Amino acid sequence: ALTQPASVSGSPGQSITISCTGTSSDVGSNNYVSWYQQHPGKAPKLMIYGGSNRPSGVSNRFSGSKSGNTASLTISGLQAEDEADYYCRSWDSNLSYSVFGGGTKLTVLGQPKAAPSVTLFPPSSEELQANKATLVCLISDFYPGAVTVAWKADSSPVKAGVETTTPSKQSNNKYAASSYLSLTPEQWKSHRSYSCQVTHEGSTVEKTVAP
Amino acid sequence: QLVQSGAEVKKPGSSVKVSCKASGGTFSNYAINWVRQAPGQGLEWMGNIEPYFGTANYAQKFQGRVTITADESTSTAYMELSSLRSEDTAVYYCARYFMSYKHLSDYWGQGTLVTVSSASTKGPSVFPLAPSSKSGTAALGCLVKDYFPEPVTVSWNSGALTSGVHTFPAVLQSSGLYSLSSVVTVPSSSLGTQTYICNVNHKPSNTKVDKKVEPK
Repeated sequence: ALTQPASVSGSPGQSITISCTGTSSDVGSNNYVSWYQQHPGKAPKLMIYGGSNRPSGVSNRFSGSKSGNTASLTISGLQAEDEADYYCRSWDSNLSYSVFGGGTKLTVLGQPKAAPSVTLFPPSSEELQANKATLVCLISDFYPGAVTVAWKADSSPVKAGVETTTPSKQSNNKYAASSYLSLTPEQWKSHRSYSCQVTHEGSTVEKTVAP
Repeated sequence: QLVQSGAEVKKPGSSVKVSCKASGGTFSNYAINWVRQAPGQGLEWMGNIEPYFGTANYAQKFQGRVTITADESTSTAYMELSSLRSEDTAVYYCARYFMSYKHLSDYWGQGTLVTVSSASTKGPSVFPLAPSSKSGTAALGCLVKDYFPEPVTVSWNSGALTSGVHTFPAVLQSSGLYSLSSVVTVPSSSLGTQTYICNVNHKPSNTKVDKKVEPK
């Protein structure tokens, strides 16, 4: 298909270009090449079309170039928002077959580090009665998405019996993550207190809760 | 402009029909394109269909087990992928180009999550996450437990409470079932004088669970 660098980096105000290089039966066979911006969990937004034209409303900081069998997207005046996956698209001369690039993960450097904001909930009464006990640890808006969770029982690593998620690029570029510790409505009562250790970089926040 | 049908599970050999309803307003009659994206992977073009001629196009990779049809009578296009294999698990989109201001632009649907699994559709169990103590400001929410497949849609006060809500990404349990939570930040002083309710929708099972939250 079309190959583009897996990732790129850049500091605010700076500007980089993402290359999309294909063959002579596609990119090199016409001016039907476009660029899409895809922010986490959202649908792709058309940024450049027909090689260099921008859709109405797209920041002219985005420009598209094309030459030979490769296309180039250049982002200038780099802003934090610009951070997302970028895809290039090609249409054969007949407009009867299109193909996308592998996508390139752009990441804006020099972004302020934030510590996780943790919150731990104890098994609801209702659930307990339903013979189940579930601890819920919601980790919020931190940066980078480099966090590690560890659960304890009274003070001892209740490793295994948990289930954590993967950092998810929130709206405000920071990350979030859940973590659920499932256990018996007996093992919860028959134990002092359970806790959710959330270590991340230097900071290590931990919230404990008890029956 | 483009509204797609809902999420479904389909056994590893079955078929699935995704519907795309062009309900916009337009003087542009371009094709309805179908692009899918498996979790974490990139975009993949499947094919399209020019409504007029009725002529449909298919990327070779899908030729043989995919059929794109348009029912002009309802301005709704359809994409049917068959011989469903596990790698077909993905979000399916429909898109269409159009002229906005002498400049091109292309609208994308919201996509639909087709889960290829030999597992049965299970409705969620909604538990209240009462506030107070470990919550000036207090946090309360709902724990949507053991459901399948994705996704689940958490809302507060039928939609009124659209401020300070935080529905997290689901977590996959060892059991293969899904679990997710949705918290809200609210004024501790408003607690006793405000009714909080999370309306959880799991279309895959046509279930909506309205759970009220509160303390002692």
